[PDB]
Amino acid sequence: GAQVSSQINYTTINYYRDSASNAASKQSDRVMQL
Amino acid sequence: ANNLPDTQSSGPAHSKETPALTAVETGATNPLVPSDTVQTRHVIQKRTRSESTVESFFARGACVAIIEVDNDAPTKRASKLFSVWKITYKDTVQLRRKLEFFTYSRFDMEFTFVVTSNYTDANNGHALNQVYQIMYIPPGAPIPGKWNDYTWQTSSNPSVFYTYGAPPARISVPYVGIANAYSHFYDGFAKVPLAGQASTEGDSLYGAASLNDFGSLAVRVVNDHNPTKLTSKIRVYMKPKHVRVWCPRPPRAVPYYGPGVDYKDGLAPLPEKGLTTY
Ligand SMILES: O=C(O)c1ccc(NS(=O)(=O)c2ccc(N3C(=O)c4ccccc4C3=O)cc2)cc1
Ligand SMILES: CCCCCCCCCCCCC/C=C/[C@H](O)[C@H](N)CO
Repeated sequence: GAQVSSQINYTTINYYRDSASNAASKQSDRVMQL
Repeated sequence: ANNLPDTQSSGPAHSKETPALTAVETGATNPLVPSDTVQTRHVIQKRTRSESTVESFFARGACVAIIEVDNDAPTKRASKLFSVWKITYKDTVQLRRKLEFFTYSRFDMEFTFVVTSNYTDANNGHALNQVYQIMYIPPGAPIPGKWNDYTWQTSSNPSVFYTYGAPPARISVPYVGIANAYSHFYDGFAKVPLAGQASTEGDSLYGAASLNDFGSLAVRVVNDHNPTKLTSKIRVYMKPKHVRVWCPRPPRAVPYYGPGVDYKDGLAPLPEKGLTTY
């Protein structure tokens, strides 16, 4: 439901079915044989 | 005669280990297997080296001498009623080369004598079956001077009497060397010349140890002569047995010239081949 996140917190709720509608969440090496 | 290691599956490699690179300056041979440089599958190896053991390599009778004798009237000075062959493997080449792959060897020896005979003319009657005496004369024993002198009593020498038409005669001897092994090569002399000795003293052949190291075989036809001359050849076949060998050497590349390592002819064995020609 409601997401409480530290910034003293803030609340985010997604109102849309599609995730795209969501707001942006800011959270020796010289010698070798092959 | 041991079996051979299986080939193990080997996949891609990307690492600092470089088996391909080496340094032959050290004198060692890089012991690489195919899996060291290419991708390989698993192969259960079934081949073995049973036929390249030294025993298997020498387990063959090789002809080392053809001793010709006659059965003829002793008044015929052209005929040779007995023959003395000094024992050696250096009268032929094949067995010599095989032996000289190595510097030292110990082996018992099997001698097999194949005797053939024939008439020389057709106007002097026929002959009854001949018997041949093959007497070993160890060094120091008296050498026969005539086909019927006392030495043929062979009271102490071993002798083989072979009846013509019988299967080739055969005897065996153990390792009889006075050293702990036979020396195929001897880098030395029998004598060391000493300062002040005349030029005719202290001189010996290079590489010879004994003037008579293994003695001789004296061969005669025991029968008294028929009215017609008969000629016979005794072919001697040597087979080393229970062979041990030390210090391998590069094999003879140019024709043998005498019992030493000397060479005179055929000094161009390699043929011509382009550098970039397959
Ligand atoms: O028929 C073959 O098996 C036989 C035929 C040829 C052959 N090689 S050869 O070069 O022709 C050859 C031919 C003769 C002799 N040879 C003699 O002439 C002789 C005289 C007295 C004692 C020993 C030997 C002896 O080895 C050595 C080598 C060897 C054996
Ligand atoms: C009828 C009986 C005959 C028995 C003859 C016994 C002699 C055995 C000789 C074996 C030959 C060995 C090979 C030669 C070895 C080297 O050349 C010598 N060490 C160097 O001359």
